[PDB]
Amino acid sequence: KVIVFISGSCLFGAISRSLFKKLPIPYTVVLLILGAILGVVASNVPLVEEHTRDVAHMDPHVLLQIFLPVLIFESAFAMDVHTFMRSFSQVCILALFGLVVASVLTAVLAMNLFNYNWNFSEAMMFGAIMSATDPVAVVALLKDLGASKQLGTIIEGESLLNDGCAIVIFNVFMKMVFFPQLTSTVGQNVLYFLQVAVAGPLWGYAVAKVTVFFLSHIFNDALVEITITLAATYLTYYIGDIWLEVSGVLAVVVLGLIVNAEKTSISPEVEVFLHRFWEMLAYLANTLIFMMVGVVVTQKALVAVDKMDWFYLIILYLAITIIRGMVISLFSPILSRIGYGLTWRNAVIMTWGGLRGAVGLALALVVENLAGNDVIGSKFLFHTAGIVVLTLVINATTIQTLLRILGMSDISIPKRLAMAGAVRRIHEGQNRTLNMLKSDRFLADADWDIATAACEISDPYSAPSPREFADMMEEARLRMLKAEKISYWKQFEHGMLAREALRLLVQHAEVAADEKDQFILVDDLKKSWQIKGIYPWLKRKLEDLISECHHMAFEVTINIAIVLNIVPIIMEFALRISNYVFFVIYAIEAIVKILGLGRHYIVSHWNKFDAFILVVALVVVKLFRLLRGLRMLRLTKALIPKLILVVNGKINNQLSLGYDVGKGYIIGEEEVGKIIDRMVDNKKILRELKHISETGRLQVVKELGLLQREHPGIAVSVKTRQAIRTILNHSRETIHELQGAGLLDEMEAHKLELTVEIKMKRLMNAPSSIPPPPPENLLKNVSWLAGDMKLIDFIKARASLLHFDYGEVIVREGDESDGLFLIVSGLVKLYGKVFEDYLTVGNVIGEMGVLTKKPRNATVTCETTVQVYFITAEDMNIAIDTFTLYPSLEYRLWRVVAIRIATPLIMEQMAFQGWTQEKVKLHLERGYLVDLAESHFQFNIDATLEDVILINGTAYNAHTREEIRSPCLISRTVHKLTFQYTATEEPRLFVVRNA
Amino acid sequence: KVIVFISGSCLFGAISRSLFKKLPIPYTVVLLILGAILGVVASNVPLVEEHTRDVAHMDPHVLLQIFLPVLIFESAFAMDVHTFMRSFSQVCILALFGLVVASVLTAVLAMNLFNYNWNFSEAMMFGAIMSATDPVAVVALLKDLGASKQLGTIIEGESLLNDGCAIVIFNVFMKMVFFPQLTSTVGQNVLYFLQVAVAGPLWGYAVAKVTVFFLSHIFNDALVEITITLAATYLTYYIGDIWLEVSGVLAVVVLGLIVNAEKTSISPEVEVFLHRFWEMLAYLANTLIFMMVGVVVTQKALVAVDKMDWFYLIILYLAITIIRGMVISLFSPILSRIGYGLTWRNAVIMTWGGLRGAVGLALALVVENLAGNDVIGSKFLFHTAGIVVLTLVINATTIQTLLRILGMSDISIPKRLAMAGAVRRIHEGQNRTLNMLKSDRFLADADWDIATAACEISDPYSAPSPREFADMMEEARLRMLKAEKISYWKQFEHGMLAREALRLLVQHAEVAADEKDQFILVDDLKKSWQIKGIYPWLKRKLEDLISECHHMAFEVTINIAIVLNIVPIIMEFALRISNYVFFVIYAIEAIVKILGLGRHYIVSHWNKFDAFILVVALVVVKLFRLLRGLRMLRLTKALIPKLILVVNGKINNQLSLGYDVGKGYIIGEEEVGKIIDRMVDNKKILRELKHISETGRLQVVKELGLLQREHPGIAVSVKTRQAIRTILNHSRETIHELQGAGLLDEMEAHKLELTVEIKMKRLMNAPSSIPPPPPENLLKNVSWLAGDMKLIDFIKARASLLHFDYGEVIVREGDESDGLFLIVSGLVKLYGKVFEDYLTVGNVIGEMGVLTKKPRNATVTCETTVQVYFITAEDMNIAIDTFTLYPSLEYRLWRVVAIRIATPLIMEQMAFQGWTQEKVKLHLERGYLVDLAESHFQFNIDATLEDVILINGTAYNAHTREEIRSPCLISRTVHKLTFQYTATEEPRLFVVRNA
Repeated sequence: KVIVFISGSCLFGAISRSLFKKLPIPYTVVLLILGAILGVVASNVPLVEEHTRDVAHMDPHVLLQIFLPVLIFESAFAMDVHTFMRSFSQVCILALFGLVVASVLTAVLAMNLFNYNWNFSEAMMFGAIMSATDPVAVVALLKDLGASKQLGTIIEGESLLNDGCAIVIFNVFMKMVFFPQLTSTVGQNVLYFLQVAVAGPLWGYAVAKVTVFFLSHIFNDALVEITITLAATYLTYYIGDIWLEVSGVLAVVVLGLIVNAEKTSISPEVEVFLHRFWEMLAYLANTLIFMMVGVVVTQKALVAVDKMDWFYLIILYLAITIIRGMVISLFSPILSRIGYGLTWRNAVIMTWGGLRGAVGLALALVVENLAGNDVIGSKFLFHTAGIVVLTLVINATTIQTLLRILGMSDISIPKRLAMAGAVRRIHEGQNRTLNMLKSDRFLADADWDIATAACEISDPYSAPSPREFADMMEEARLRMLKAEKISYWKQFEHGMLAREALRLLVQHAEVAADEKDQFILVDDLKKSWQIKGIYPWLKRKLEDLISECHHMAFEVTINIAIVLNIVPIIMEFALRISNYVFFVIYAIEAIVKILGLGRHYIVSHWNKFDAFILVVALVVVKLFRLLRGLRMLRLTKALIPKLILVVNGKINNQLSLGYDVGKGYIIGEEEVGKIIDRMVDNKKILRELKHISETGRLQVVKELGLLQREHPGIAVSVKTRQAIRTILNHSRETIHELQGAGLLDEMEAHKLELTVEIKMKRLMNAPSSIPPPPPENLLKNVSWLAGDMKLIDFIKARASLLHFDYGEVIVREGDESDGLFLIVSGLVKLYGKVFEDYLTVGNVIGEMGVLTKKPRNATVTCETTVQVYFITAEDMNIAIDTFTLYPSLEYRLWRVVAIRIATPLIMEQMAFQGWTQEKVKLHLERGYLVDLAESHFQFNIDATLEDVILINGTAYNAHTREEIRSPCLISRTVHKLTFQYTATEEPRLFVVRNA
Repeated sequence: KVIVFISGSCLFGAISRSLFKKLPIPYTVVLLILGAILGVVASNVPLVEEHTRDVAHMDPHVLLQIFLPVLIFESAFAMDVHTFMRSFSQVCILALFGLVVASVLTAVLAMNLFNYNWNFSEAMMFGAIMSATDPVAVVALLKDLGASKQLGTIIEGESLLNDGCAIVIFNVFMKMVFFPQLTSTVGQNVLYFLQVAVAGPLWGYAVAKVTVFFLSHIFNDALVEITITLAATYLTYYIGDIWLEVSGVLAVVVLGLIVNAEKTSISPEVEVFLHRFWEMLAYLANTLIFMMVGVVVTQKALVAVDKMDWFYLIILYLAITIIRGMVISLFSPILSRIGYGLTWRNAVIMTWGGLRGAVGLALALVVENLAGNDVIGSKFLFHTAGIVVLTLVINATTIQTLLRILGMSDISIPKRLAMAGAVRRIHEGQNRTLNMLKSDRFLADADWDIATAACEISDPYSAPSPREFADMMEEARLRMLKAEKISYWKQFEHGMLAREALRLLVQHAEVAADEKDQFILVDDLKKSWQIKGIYPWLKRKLEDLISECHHMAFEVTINIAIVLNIVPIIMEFALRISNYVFFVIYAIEAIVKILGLGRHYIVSHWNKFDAFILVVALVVVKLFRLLRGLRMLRLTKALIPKLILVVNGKINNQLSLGYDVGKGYIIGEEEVGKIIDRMVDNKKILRELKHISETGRLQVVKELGLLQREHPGIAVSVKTRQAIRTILNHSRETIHELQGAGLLDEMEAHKLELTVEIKMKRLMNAPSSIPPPPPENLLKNVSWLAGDMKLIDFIKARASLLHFDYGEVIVREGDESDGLFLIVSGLVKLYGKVFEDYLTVGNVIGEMGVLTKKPRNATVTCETTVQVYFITAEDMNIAIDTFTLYPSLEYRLWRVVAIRIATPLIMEQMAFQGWTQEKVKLHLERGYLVDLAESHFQFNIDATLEDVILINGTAYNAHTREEIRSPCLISRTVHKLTFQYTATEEPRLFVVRNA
């Protein structure tokens, strides 16, 4: 009865999809044609009719209740939400208003043109049933070509809103026409429509938040998440369908959008499996419904064949294209007025794009089957089948021509040269590997002609004067922006940036590239991270100011007692026992209030509210029983902490992105100067570019520091989160290196990987994002301070705390080095001889003045009320004299300042090409310095060391008698290093032994 | 009616699974207890009964038809087949015979003990329903501990055969007992049982091969094959259910096993999705069935509560454990007699392991609901519920104690020290990264106490004399075997070995380690690759000897005409038209035979068969109409090539593994000698170990070369396949390096990686595995020969071909260099002053005598009838003199010999640790040598070069007046290289410039 048709439909869909991949037309039109010829055969041969009747004439209710929600949820689950939510207002207003105007114009045109005796409800049904779309076919081509991501996102996100609101309009009008017994009074109808509008999406959002909350607490598991997510989706659909007739699909689409939004709380394997499963289900539904529409349109087309009917179909297709063009043109200036308008080229390609799909045919078969023995269903089905096959041929065939006529199909010259370079490098490497393989013992037998023929990759992208000064400046600007984009991509690949920050940086860089003589401004980035101050911040401040046997479990039990007491009154809003347990609960709350009175009753407002509620409880009968429930309001004093935590989480989510953007920009600017130092020629050009980059760096650093200063309760959390993520990433890299080296077996490596993944997932939702730091922990947390509690106590006894107001000056250039400084709260500016910098909490000032005892070379200007920790120089000297263990503290000072003074030198020499700041820092950290006292102030360079750098002292080469000042790198030319008894300038070296 | 119960079951399963992960007992027992209390509540409160009736009392047919096949197919799909198929006979005989003896003993015990008025049919139905197992809870723990993979594979593969035979026996005897109208005659019953035995699995194999053949021809797709595979599984089940009542599950399990076997023809994403989906479906079935058994056993336990019944249950559990132990003990010596026996410890842990699962309760509920209003169903359900809960408690709780009492739970000391070293390295690296992060500007604010504490990984494991000479020899042997295992793991990780070859090598290495004073023999490896000569080879030889307008579409159309002519006669085995089209086909075949007679009719046997068939066609009526179909035998002449291709594919599949094992061993032996040179101290020890390793090296190389010589038609294909795979892997590595460097955008990198994957998938099933190579292609295919067709033609004109028989000597040591030799066919041995070697096709001999014109240093002895190419030395000299382009041929000779002479020097000095031969060969390939003539025979070492090696000539240092012979590496100490006009010994250098 059923099995033959479904198996044949799956086979035919498989064949057509696998065979029309290269062809331009989509695979669906040939599916429709196969369904048509199957319908002809079933009309002729009775056995095919017997095997077709049970599924072609399907009960329309199961169609409208099963096939539609799967398709809508798939189209919801398909995309990303960030691009959608970033441009939600545009697509929402466009979809809604275009849909309603298309429906009404198509309806009135049907009245004016068809010469049928159709009432208004049928005409609105017609307009709403040919307004559904399916941009899948095109959006795939647009994403493949990659002309514009915003256009593809807009044309693909129009689909959901269009289909959902078309379904809703169809549902209300179908209930109006085919079920006449339903009352069409104004008040009930508007109440029902408002219910559809609000009760659907809110219910979907509620269940989405509930299931995300349950899902975030499941660790190292996969089978639980899949079943609970599928159950959540199905129960949302079932509840939505039980309460309302049509709001279920809206609840499902909003649930899908939200559960796709919170991607970080689901393991990647679970989400990729879920995407694949929903996609397979949708594809099966699509194939089966197209078979069904083909057979049912063939079996019922001989009763409505008419030449003027074909003329009506043709002019209807022309009319609907015209109407879509007209509404897009009408809304183009209004959409341009919002600051996020679209080009006319985008408008025309998007109105010619977009075409009918499976949704229209689903609703059409619903109409046809509900119509029964009438011509109205045949007219509906014939018209919609004609328009869908017509657009599936015409638009999906000529869309490539429309792309090629306009400038969208063109490929940028930089992308072409990138392709040429990449393919040349790939070809050269493959040729080199082939030459190497031809020299081996084992593989010389293989015939290399077929071998080389088999392996080949082609090109997918091809088959003095002031005017001279301006041209050189433009060339430098272009290469500047290219190098900055390269650094951004490299740093994203290594993994210190989130995807959103990289997308923002790339968009800003390409916008600056498109604009003439415009660099990357900071004002746009300032607006990017300056979303901190919004009405949520005012709400947080208000909530902070409203809030202020003593175990926490006491009030926890009070809250759960209130929760259980909710049930009897909410059932009332058995009587004798209910009153008795009410009396028992009243007595329990009375003794709880007595205990609270024993705790000095210091509560301000909740005490008054509890007193009022107790007065009500201890004290027209129906009204009193209805209004004796204000005790429900007592839970809000426990609901406030949850709200302040969630608003803190929100502000954390914003601040993390804003912080990452600044960090990526500052790293890129730091590296690109050393990039351009190897390239630039004109002195004025390099001076101007360096000045501009330094100005941007200073502005960004100062603004970010002030933003951190504004409220540290979130900056502390986000910085700790980033630090722990970095540590776990490097531990995972070390684990994989050990696995590749073979020293760790595969099972143990998998166990270690599992532990690391568990730690990272615990990180993903562990902190409350509000850790307050104390200053003494900051003093004891310094790198060289750590490792000796005795030295920590000595410093803490000998440290001093100073406080300064805005605009003051702490130390000036050339003054005597009174001691080492340690900033513990605030922000400060450091200006000294040309260069300028900004220092924040967690740094120290002036290690030269306490190690080399040289005069200061900077000036310190306070920017806010700063708290600083101060150690006198003589105390540092006596601490150096006291502690002389193997990890000597002064050795730690020299190591730290050596790293800080050697990283810029290495990056200037650019010795480690393709290395970020982190890798160079780690490589220099692996090294250690060795004392020259035990080696007679002579050092021999061996092959074990990789890089050597001298920090202080005068380097005397044993051979050739070369005198080298400090600090600078020494190459492999020097073989022996010699020093004498130079107490005035103590020599200091640094070596990096390789393995 | 249904939704509440299924949703609650899914919720309860998720909660119990997520909450009993740390607890030792499985979640299933608490699932059963929750079902039991739900049954109590449903018995008490009528509303719960109303919501339970529709699923608790489910129609037994849908249970037995839906729940069982999903579980069996999941258990089949879970395992890997290679370990199963490698030990298939053991598990097959054990499961079958243990099942039948368990059934019969349980039956006779039921008669002897229960004092029930049961017949033998019910008793052995009970025995079959108690023999089903579910070792998932035990196999998961055993794989977690990893004592023995063979034991886990055996105990987990016993499950499939045990369940399949149990369900078959249940089906047949349940149909006997509950449907008495079925005839129990001997002949029909044995025919039905034979049908169940054979027609199921062969049908499954047929559909598995068909679907694998369809799926191997689908490229770059991800949705078509998922639906194809699911439809294939469902249609196999449906056809199996139509034809036979029970063989469907056997068809399904064999289909799952085969489709899991051919893993390489399916994309990894699709297979992981399919695994996850089937696993989720099975888990849902398990949870629902345990809820259902709980509620039905609670609602129907008050009619069979009896103290002696509980006593019967207890002694039944004891009896079934005793019987399982007895059968395992009985079959232990017979299984030891096959050479693959098991220890008594494995036997006892496996008989105490294994426990009842979902299959038993499924069949139990089938019995219960088919019984109706009787006590027999209650007794069945009570007994099986009691035994399943009893074993899920006792065995799943005490299995860890059984592991800890025996020596299986112990951890090897080498694994403990490896874990300690890995965790120490991880901790050190994490500490270093933390120290680096504490020095940054941005992240100094984060409170490091909560940071470090969070990210911490802990060891998950712990919480003169001859006797001296023997001890050092044993220590050296253990170090050698550890290093060989390390090299095998590293080479597998880089990717020149298949998984199976690595598994074989690791097993052989650990077996040699366990055995005292035993190294890795070659006889076992010889037997490993010596599976070439089996009855498949004899069949291939027989098929080769039987087989010998001419366009091939003519015979293709003849074949399809025969295929279409199959249908009318097979429908006969409308009449007038059938006879007329038979006459038309006869006339067409007659003119085809006339054309064949025009082609000299040289066919030996098929001509006679065609003549006989034509005589039959041109010529008791029923017998003639039945026997006029022998024309169907004409297709075998076209079926033979397909069978010879498939047997060639089989021998290719064997030889690829046999070749990979040898290649891995040879690389390991090449590397272990060098790395043991850095550890050994005693001269006699190193001499003996080097001699043994060299003996194994020589034996393996000679044997592999002879194996290649045996039939080149497969060796050519496998070597070309390996070469193309290597080239594609290095191209993908270069693509990913470009993506990491940022020079290629992510879209284009994805496109290139997709093209690479397409090429790999085309490789996976492209070749026919029989490419024959010509010798002139071997001459023109040499590395330095290529690049000049003029030089190729000059060589081909001037080359000579020589042929030699076995045992002859071509050249001897110390003779004048007559010229260069090029081996093109055969195998030769090279012995010269101590070292010995074997050479095969595609190599050349003696570049010294043609470059340096020095006397030969080797002796060449033929091992078979060899064809060789010979070029006279004077012709090589005149070819050098003729061609003096920038890529000079003599420069190519020097480059090739420099690589071949510099790689062993790099290995001996061991400069680049952690690299295999491939990486060092690639690194040396990038380098290029520079002529000293244009640089006044003096060279300056700069920082661009990475490593320099001198091949020929005397190295004169400008400084310190140092003389260096050749060939040896020069360190960074030397800065300037000098040479004079030395015509007798031409200086030759080689440098590797870094980037």
